[PDB]
Amino acid sequence: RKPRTPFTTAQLLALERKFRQKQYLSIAERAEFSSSLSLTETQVKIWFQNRRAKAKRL
DNA sequence: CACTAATTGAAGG
DNA sequence: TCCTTCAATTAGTGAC
Repeated sequence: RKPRTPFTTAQLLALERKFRQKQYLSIAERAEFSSSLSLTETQVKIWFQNRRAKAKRL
């Protein structure tokens, strides 16, 4: 498997507000956004995926 | 347990 | 036959 990534409180604030701006990223956006935070595209993809789930639960 | 990152796996492209 | 999405699942950390 793979260890949980400990996102920073700052990465997490960015991810949250990016998600507040739009809950989906296009590929280019994601490529850009992940580089901006120094996280892998997969990390961001999965964080958005998981957050969309949480947001559906609520 | 709550929360959340990661896995898996189907349906759609 | 790579990749997205969602649904469900698995599992790490951490409160109670």
